[PDB]
Parts: sequence; structure tokens; C-alpha cells
Amino acid sequence: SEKAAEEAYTRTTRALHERFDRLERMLDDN
Amino acid sequence: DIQMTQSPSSLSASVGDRVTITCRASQSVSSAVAWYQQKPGKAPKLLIYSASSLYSGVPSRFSGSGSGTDFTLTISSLQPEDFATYYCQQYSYSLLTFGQGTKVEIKRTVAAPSVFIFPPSDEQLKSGTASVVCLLNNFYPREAKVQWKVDNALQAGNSQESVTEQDSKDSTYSLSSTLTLSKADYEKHKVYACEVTHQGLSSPVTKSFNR
Amino acid sequence: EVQLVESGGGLVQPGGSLRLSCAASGFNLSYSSMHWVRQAPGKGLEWVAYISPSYGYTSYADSVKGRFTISADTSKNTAYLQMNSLRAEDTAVYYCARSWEAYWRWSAMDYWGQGTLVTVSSASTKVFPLAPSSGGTAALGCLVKDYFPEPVTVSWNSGALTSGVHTFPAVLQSSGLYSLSSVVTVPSSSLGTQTYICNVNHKPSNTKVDKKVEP
Repeated sequence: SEKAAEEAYTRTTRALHERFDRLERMLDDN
Repeated sequence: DIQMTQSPSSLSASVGDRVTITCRASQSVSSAVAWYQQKPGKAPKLLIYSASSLYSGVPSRFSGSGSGTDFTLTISSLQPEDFATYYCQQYSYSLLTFGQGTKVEIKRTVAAPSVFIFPPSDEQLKSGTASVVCLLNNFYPREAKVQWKVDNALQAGNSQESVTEQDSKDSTYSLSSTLTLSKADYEKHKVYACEVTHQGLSSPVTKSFNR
Repeated sequence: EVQLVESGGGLVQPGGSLRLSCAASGFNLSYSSMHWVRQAPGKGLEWVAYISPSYGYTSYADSVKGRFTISADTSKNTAYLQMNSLRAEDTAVYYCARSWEAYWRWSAMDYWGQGTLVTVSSASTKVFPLAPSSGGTAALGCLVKDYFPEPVTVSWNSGALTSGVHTFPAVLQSSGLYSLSSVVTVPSSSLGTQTYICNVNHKPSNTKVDKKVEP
């Protein structure tokens, strides 16, 4: 209801972004 | 979690000199590095991004290198307005990290301080407090040292140093060291000294009083 | 005119809240992105936070997360840093910098504001001479003690002749008051023969102390 849904989709958002970071790094070290 | 170890901490150099500042990233940060320049009381200014891409407007003398995880900032020749401190940064991880800073100062000579010890006022002894000073005036280089001494016995831990930046004129320094304790603590000893060691002095200069 | 201006910096008790802003001009803040970085007195640079308005992306440094919040208003083309639970160690000059790209990792911090100072202590509660007697010409001063807050103003004779003179950066005492001194090298056989007068000022609370020195 409150930050329940709003704060969740936030971690999830940041999670995804954190994966893309992972990828950029591993290309950039080839 | 990514440390950027900068080196050296400080560095003296002359106009025309080619200087190199290094940065050890604790793990691959792969090219995502920048160098900044900062003057006292002013904002940092971006010099190199992408571990070595000249920022627009920056003088071509500035340059960046990277070798796996060591990064170098090179200055091919060193002009007046380039005296400052410089910071590397990594931005390969969402926790951005800056190095501790390298101070780039003007290398002039080896000139020695005027030392003076000042007494605590009879006025301040009337507020219960006691503050001794030790003035190291006009010197280069900065590496210096004060030993607060009482009755030939170096009681320190209750003193702090302040230092001017390199001045515009003779680009020397000036240090200030203050010593503090109770009116009680003061009224027990009678000899009060600070001896100063420095590459301008053949042997440390003691300076003292007896109230 | 592509500029960055930052304000809202002031004095706040520990545990208080402050809230900074960074007015953006000459570019669309929303099309791009921003950082707040900060600098404790006398120390290095420290990353605080970042935002890509149009990615609706925000990220933080561990040393916050849960006390600071960074935002954007497209209307005003402005960035905000809301700091709750401020400590003395959060004391520092806080800057903005833009990052030309839309994600923190594709660009560095190109443009930067002037930085506004944020001092944080728990009291505002708030002098002496240092007499003349290395070199060959003695020196004298004016120990300025136990005042708050930063800074002071130490001319001599209202600055009608002043050279070889040094005001030291103040130093923070355990008591939470600052202290600095001013000093002037003045000729040895020229003792007490014409002028030599310290002149001090302290804005926050009204003060302009004139003082004399010698055995």
C-alpha cells in the first residue's frame, strides 16, 4: 500500500541496473 | 568497496617540469577513471575522463595513461596556473570513489623559519586556561616539526599545528603550533620550550621561557 | 549560459535537517544527470549521491543511504539534497557536478557549482594578545580564541600598512569552538616606537576588538 510497492520496485529497478553494470564491466575487460 | 590509492601524497616541482601522478585501483575499473584539479576555495575542474580523454578546453599538456589498474596523470610541462591538488576518480561502480589527493606545490629552495615562542597572557591566566604558542615563520619546504617541551620534558598530545598555504610572494610557509592545559597544569612547571627540526636548520632550534 | 549554483548550506544541530538545492541552467537537467560530492574541511573529495531524472534513477554512498535523499524538479530545472539526521562529520562543503550523459558510468563530472558550506555543531556559545620580546627582528601577534562560527577578520591598523603577516587557518578545539592566531614579523630595535595594533572582527555576534602588545 505505502512504500510497500513503491520501495520494492525500487530495489528491483536497482537490481536490474546493477546487472547491466556487471555486463558493461565484463565487456570492457575484453 | 573500490579503493583508489593515490601517490604520492605531495610533490614539489618547478615550472617546465614533467610531473606524473599515479593511482592504484584496487580492482579493475577498466578505463572509467577521471582526473580533477582543485584550487583552494574553488570547485574541482575536470581534466581527463575515460582514463585519458582530454576534456574540452583543457590544455593539451595534461594527459592520462592507465595500465591495467595503475593510472597516471601526466603534465608535459608545468605552467604557473597549474599549481594545485589533483584527484583521480573511478566511476566503474555505483559507489564512485576518489583518491586521497596529491598536492602539487612550487619547488623554490630550502629556506629556514623564524621561530618565536609566545607566552600565555596574564589575562588568559585569569580565565583558568593556558595557551602557549610557537611560531615557525616563512620557510620552505613544508616538512617541519615542533616538539613542545616543558622542563626539558616533551609533554605533547595537548597541542595542534596550523599552516599557511604557499604564499604568493616568496612562496614560503608559516606554521603555528599551540599548546593548551589548565591554569593548574601551567602553574607547576617553570621552563617551557618548543624545538623545531627542519632541513634549513643544521640542528634543531630550541626556544623557551620561564614565566 | 550553462551554470551551476548551489545553496541552502548553513548551520544545523546534530540530528537536524537541512535540504540543499542546485539550480540548473543552460541545459536540461532532465535530459541528463547530476552528482552531489562533498569536502570535509581540510580533506579530500567524497561522493555523496547521483540522479538521472529521466531514468528515474538514484544512487547513494553507504555513508548515507537512509539519511539523504536526492531529487529533481523538471519545472525549475533543479536538484535537491534532503539531509536528515545530520552529524558533525556531515560537516563539509557540498558541491554539484553535472554528468553530460544520462547514466553515472558513461561520463565524468564536467561542470560544478561553487559549493555551499554546511557546518553542524551543537552550540554557538562564544581574544588575547601575544607579546613581542630566530630571524634577527622579533615578532608579535593576537591569539584569537574560542569563537563560533567560522570565520574571523584580523587586520592591523585597519590595514594602513601590513606585510610579513599571517592569519592561520582556524583550528577546531574539542570544545567545539575554533581558534586561530594572526602574526607579524616586525624589526627588533623598532620596539614600541610608533604604531603596531591588532584589529579584529567577528560577524555572527558583533565584535571589533582592538588590542595592544609588549612587556
